[PDB]
Amino acid sequence: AAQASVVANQLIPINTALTLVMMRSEVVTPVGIPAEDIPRLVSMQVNRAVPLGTTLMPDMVKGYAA
Repeated sequence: AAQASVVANQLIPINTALTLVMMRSEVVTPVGIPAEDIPRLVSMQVNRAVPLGTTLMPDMVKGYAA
């Protein structure tokens, strides 16, 4: 039910390091990376362009292991 995931708050370009303005949290389905992990994701890079409103999934972040 209400487990929130990290959702792109703006288009995140390929190979760009994540900053806090890029990530909001929302209850979406399917469930992506948990909102609690946003501190962890800061400065990690995405391996693909992530369009606005996309749920960030573990396989989109280089080096992410939960």
